[PDB]
Amino acid sequence: TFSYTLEDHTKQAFGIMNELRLSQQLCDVTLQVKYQDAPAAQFMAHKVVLASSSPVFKAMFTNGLREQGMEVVSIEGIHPKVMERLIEFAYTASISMGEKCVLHVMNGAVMYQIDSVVRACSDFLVQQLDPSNAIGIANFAEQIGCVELHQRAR
Amino acid sequence: TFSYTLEDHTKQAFGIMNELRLSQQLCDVTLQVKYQDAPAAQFMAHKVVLASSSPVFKAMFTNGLREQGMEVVSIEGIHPKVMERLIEFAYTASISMGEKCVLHVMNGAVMYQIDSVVRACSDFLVQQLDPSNAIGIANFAEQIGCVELHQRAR
Amino acid sequence: DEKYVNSIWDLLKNAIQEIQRKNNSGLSFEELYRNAYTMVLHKHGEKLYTGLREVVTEHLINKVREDVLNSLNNNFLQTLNQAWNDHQTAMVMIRDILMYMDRVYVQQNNVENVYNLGLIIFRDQVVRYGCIRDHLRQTLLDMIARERKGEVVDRGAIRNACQMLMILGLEGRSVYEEDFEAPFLEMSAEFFQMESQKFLAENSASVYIKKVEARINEEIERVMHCLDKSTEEPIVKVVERELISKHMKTIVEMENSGLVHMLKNGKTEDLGCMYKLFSRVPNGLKTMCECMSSYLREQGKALVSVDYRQGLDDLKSRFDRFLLESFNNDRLFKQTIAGDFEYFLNLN
Amino acid sequence: DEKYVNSIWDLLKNAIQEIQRKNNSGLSFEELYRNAYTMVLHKHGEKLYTGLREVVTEHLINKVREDVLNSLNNNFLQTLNQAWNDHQTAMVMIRDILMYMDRVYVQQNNVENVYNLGLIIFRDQVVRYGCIRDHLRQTLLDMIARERKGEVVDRGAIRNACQMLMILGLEGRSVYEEDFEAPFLEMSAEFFQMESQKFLAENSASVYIKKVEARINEEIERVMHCLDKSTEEPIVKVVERELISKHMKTIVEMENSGLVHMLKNGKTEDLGCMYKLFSRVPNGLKTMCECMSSYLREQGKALVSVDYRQGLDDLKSRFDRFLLESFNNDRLFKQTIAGDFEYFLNLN
Repeated sequence: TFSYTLEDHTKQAFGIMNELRLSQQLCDVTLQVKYQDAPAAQFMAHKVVLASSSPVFKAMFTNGLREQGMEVVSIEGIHPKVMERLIEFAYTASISMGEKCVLHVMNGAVMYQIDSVVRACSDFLVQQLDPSNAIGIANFAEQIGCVELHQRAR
Repeated sequence: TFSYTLEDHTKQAFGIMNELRLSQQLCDVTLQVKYQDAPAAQFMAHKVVLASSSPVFKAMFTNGLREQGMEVVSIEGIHPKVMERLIEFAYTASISMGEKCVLHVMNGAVMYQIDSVVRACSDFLVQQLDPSNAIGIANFAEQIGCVELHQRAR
Repeated sequence: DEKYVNSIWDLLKNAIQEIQRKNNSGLSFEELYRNAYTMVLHKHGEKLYTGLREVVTEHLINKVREDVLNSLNNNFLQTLNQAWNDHQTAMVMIRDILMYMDRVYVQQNNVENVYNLGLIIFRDQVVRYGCIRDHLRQTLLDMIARERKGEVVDRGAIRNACQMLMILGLEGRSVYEEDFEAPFLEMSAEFFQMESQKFLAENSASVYIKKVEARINEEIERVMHCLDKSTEEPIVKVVERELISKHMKTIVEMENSGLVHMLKNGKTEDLGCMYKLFSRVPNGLKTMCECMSSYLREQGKALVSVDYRQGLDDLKSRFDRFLLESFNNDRLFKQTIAGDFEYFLNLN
Repeated sequence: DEKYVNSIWDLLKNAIQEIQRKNNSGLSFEELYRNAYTMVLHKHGEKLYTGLREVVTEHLINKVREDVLNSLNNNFLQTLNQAWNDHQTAMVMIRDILMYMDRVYVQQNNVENVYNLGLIIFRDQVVRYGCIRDHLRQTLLDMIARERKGEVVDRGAIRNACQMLMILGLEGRSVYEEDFEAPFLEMSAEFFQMESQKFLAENSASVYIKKVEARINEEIERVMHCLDKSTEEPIVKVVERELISKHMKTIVEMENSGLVHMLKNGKTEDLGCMYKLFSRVPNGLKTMCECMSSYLREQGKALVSVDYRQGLDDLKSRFDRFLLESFNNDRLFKQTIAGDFEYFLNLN
């Protein structure tokens, strides 16, 4: 006849899980992010939390293809800088971005689809507008894929 | 120079993960809860979320003992009714309890240590007090372990 | 450069065909997703979408349609259902690889997403080809007709086939309504019609009513185990129309078995079962009342034309008993009984 | 029943010893935790706690103490540090098995938890046994003394040993302060003392000051790589006390090299380095001022007893230059220079 809820718990549990990762313990996956300029990186992490975070990951390890039980598989998207900042989000609900790399960070969110952490850049950039730098901005919005600022582009 | 947070995310992510369990997919553990009267039960689940939830689980699969990589190991605590209601909490932050089994449910939270879901029974029971049934209540509080209602026992 | 786009497409076309061949085990998800992502990113979503429709259509016409057509006279439903599960399984992996197109391009160009496109090609090229359309309609209807006649049929094959017609309706029942529901209700109305002619031809009114309840229940249990829940109401109305509505005055006035007779022998339950059945249809209770008014008025004028008062109190008490115990103290029945009493008590 | 409690304890005692033997691989966590849970649940936490202290003490005295005592003259720190890591590793698993006692019983009876008890038994029975206590103190101090003399030493063995003394302080530094910091500061004060006698005996005041800065920096870098951050302040004060405080008047008045001499040849930087060093200690700047007052007043009376005015402006400008460029426009120095000028300018 009862039924309870604890709002402090998804947060708390999520902390405990980060700590479980950062001890590089209990992980079921390891990612060799490798891109042209930068040297290859290995990130130990939990399959299940990655899927919680991104749909491109949910499907990666999913009923899908040869990433069924790999324990170790590559990613060749962007600098592993952004896969780190991203995983930081996927385990902490928070992401520290920079006045410079936010392009690469956002394009990251875009490629593996983290529409939350993408819309947070959508609203990240509105702040320090430049009529000087507006040009490249709109270039991103149309190139990016989501014409979501391309309209809001004044 | 920025830094964002998304409070809706631990919740949302946690839903996606439940759904990943209930599809009996991506799981790294399987529990054969087995107790005297009841027939043995198998629960597929994620090691990492169980540890997020309970410290007795964090340590179970931990650097500790032979539960290092088992994929399948028993538990002989209470009826798997309560391990189900409990796992429901561990994946949803919510637990539907009954006017009857709440003893077994709470003793569950007690044994694997879920002090949140234990204090929620601590305050569960204060509601339907009986000066008739108060006796057995205090018997629980002293037997239980935590003399946390034993004092509040009027 | 466009030639590498052709190479991306060759990788995707080969991959899709390997998935259609169920050889997805050994395909790198990341490379197929990333390449599809790059194609859409450089605004080649239109080229990618056309290719997808071509490969999926090509696959379902040259292979799936023939496989289904070859099972027409030998375990048809098993193979068709097999083709449907294989289609759904392949399309999930295919929809995953083109997820980026699915979130940017299909949104911009008001076109159906990868999964719905897969359903449309399957619906139009397989389920509704023609020879297949007619054979699935005959089969499902033939099964319901055998079961109604007392035969035992595979209810699961029907549930899987009807569910398929529902999904192919694209969050609608258009496919299920046109291909299955409409002919099902037609042939059912005819079956219940010949059934009513026989039941009216032999059985008493009470037995007829019990057999109508039994038929109603039989069709509901059939809907719960074979058909779609949304078909419950239409089938019952057809059962209600053919067995009750079209014979309302016939049933109540059935010679030596009807309503007036039940009224004469105080068969309380039989009148209550009649009420329960006739309250389902419009003008059902109106017919029961017109029949009752004729009987109650006929009884009252003959009674008015210590024993006389006990006879009138037993007649009033009898019909008050009938009203509470059988007619559920119906507003219509209470007004009718009262109005009739107000007619014959005022006459002299 | 109590005899099965003895069986639970036998299972736990055997398990603990297998963990101490590092044979934890093959121990069912659940059964040891559940049994320990059941023991505490029936209020036998006192019996379980006593047993734990007995087995842990028994293990560290009969095996660990002897192993450490046997390495006294052959790679002592490596084995002691090895015993400490093995102790911490075993105690984690041991603290996990008795988690239920750790949350109910130790809370009720104001006793140290399983992990702290493990630290206490290790601290008292090993680190502070006696022969071990003295040998670890001599070794660490011997290493710092060799390094200060120019030898190269294993800084990591010191960092691991000092960290251990810190932890055994039980979220305090009592163990580290008594066993290490106190004797370290003692022997350091003596080393810096003999060092000052030599430096004062040969080198100029400028060279002495540069060597004091170099010694201060050398000890800080040593604290960052070997000792505990909380030792930074005490060691610098000892360096400051033995090299500066105790020789304040000696340094400024060093014949043909001191403050007045730097003032005579306008060695601006040398005076600034002296200020930087003397501002660290109490009464440092007071000594510099008393020395300066004596020189500035002596210069001013001889000057007052176009060339006379340019001589006085160059002397005022010279000391204003000294105040801004060397004395950081110090409040004390500005008041002193002004007060001295107010004395000799008022005399005649």
